[PDB]
Formats: sequence, structure tokens, C-alpha cells
Amino acid sequence: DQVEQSPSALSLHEGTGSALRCNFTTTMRAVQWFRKNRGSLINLFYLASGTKENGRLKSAFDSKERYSTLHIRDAQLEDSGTYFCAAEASNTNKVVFGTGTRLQVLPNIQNPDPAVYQLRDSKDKSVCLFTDFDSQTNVSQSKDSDVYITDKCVLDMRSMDFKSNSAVAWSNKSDFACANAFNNSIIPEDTFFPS
Amino acid sequence: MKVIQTPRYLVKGQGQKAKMRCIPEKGHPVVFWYQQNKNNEFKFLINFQNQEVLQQIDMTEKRFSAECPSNSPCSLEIQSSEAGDSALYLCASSLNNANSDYTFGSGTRLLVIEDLKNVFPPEVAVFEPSEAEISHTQKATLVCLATGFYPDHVELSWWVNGKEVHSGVCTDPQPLKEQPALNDSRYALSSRLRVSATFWQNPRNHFRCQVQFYGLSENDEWTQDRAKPVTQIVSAEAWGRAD
Repeated sequence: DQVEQSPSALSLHEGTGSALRCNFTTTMRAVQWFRKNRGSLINLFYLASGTKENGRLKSAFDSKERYSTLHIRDAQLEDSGTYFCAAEASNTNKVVFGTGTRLQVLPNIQNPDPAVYQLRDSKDKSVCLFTDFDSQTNVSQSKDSDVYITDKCVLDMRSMDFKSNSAVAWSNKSDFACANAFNNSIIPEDTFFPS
Repeated sequence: MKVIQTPRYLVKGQGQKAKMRCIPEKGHPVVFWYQQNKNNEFKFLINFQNQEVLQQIDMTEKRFSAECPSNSPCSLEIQSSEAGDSALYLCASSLNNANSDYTFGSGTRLLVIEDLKNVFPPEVAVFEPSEAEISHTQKATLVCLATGFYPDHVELSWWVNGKEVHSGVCTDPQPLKEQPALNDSRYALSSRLRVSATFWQNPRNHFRCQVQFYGLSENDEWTQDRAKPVTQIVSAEAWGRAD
């Protein structure tokens, strides 16, 4: 039903490169490459032979050799998402989709400034913001159902060419304070705890 | 853009009809419907060239009704919805039945559940930047929390001065369960919008977190005491603040 695609998952630091591959078990007429970021499936390349190149991406297709590749160079945050190849088999004229590659691109934090901040409701409620840590830190979920902790998320302030990681944590339990919100995580020793 | 699918999300109860629409890219007469599951498998359902069916499967023929009328949107309808129909329904247009590239729409994410009584819109809140962050970094992070919603069918956006922004924004890839080891658990989602301190400190600047929720429609019945959990936007906002 599916086409073998490699790798299954990939993490690249910004500015680096890698190659995604699909391996076919029959003769293919043409290949398409897509990328999905809950976003839509965006067409990257369609080709029946040789190669094609567009910006930082390049695709190649060898029907005879039974493979297609997609190269990413100078990886950017916006390259993140799930990539699929899709190929039309010559003997059926039907399209079969690759198993998919989940690509994560890690921003390169020039000057990490790990900190946990308390933020208050615009309208006695607050959340805690863990931010500005390097891609090396991992945020763990809480093991009590009463505290909520999101996975890390990278934002890019284009105007200032600045990128940063953060995760958010919140709770109702009166025992909850930002000082210990992320105790479940291994956070930098020099993490800033205001107040 | 090219291919326009509606609605982006859909929730229905067991046994109800579920209709979705696709407007193919102009100049592309062939329309394909795929059903994609959580394991990223693409299951071909049916395709049309103009008003005619070219290929399809037995399931689609027995369980669905699909048509591509002249000068109207293509549609695909599940006659009697079942849990197992929950999936992402993708429409692609193409020049031909074969040997031509696909262009996809944004899909319709369908969820089919036992009881629409569990459907809830989100409450939304905006949390203002901490002064410590402003002093420490000369930047200001606003946080939006959408909470208590079900199903997890929302689109969150930030609007600064009445214009949607993308720079400086990050929204959780997936909403989290407020009670993980529980089916029908309601959900929460957070997002951040980060700006320069000076931009936050300008009281003329206005920030709004908008959450589009996809829920019931007008034709849906509702005999509950609480407000009918219809498709709707819920927002929260804050003005910039001086030192």
C-alpha cells in the first residue's frame, strides 16, 4: 500500500542539511514530494526524471534505480513538518504515498537566557512561562493531572531576526508556584527565577 | 488557496450525515478524494473528471454520496456517520486521471462521536507580559490560553491592531487533554506572541488572541440548559501598558 521512506524522523540544527529518500519496489512513472506543517499538504516538486531545484530544496528521481531523494540545505525553522513522497506505479497507473518523514528543525540560540516568568490574567489567574533555553533542554510533562505543561514551541521574531523556545505551565492547585512548576524537567542550573 | 475545502473541521454524532465540499483549482477537471488516518496512511476513495466518476472503491460507493456538479462545489457525504469515519478528508485537483501532479486543499477533519452533549466551546484568556521579562530581555511575551473545549477543533490566531500577525508567534502543535486518562476529556491550547518591550509599552497598541471553534450548526438540535455549543469565535485581548 505504501512506499518505503527514510528516515522516519529527523532533527536538524538550523543551517545544516540532509537527504530524504523513497525506495520503490516497482517501476515508477513520476514522483511528487509534499510537506505538511495541522497545515496543508504543500506541493514541493513533481518530476518524471532527472532533478529539480528550488531555493534550498532539490529533488532527484531515477525510475530505473527505483529511488527518489529530496535534499534540504541550510535548514530553516519553516522547513519543519512532515514530508511525503508520492509515486505513480507504471504497471497500475495508481499513486502510492510514502510512509512519511517527520522533520524538526532546531533553532540556534545565540545567547540562551533560561528563565521562568509569572504572567497574570489580563482580566487572579496566572501561568508560568519557561523561555529562552537552548534546544538542548527538554520539557517534561507533569505527573499530576492538576498541572498542565505544554511541549516546547519555537517562535521567530522576524523584525529582529531572533528565535526562542518556550513552554507554558498552569494550575489551580493552591500549592502551585512558578518556582516549582517545571520541577519535573532538567532545566539549566542558571535558570532565572524572578522575585 | 488553489483548492478550497470546507469546512476545516466537522463534528457529528453517530448516524448523522456528514457533508464536506471542495472547489478544485480552476483549469483542473479531475478531483480526487482521500481519507488519511492518524498513521499518515492515504486511502483513495473516489475521483471525478468533471461530473463523471472515473475510479472509486466499494465502501465509497455504498457508504458515501459524492458528486461534482457543473459550476458548483464538489461534495462528499457520509450517509450515516460512524466512529470509524473519523479522519482527515483531503481533496486534490489534477489535470488528469493519471500522470499529472496533485494540488491539495486544507482538508476536512471529521470527528464522529456518540453524544453531541459533550461538545463545549473554549474559554479564552490573555496573560500579560511579566515586568521581569521586560527588564531581563527587553522583550515581552503575551500568552493566550484556550481551555475547556471539545472536540479539539480550533484555530487560534493573534491580531495586533486589527491585523493578524505571524511573526513572533508560536502555538502548541496539538491541544492537550485536561484529563489525559479519560475519553471525552476537554482540551486546552496555549500560544505565545512575543514583541519588543517598547511595542508592548505603547498603550495605543492592541493585542487579541482569537480562537475559531468548530462545533454545532443551526440545524443541529439542542435541548440542553447550557448555551448551544455552536461554531463560533471566542477571543480575549489586552491593550499595551506603560511602565
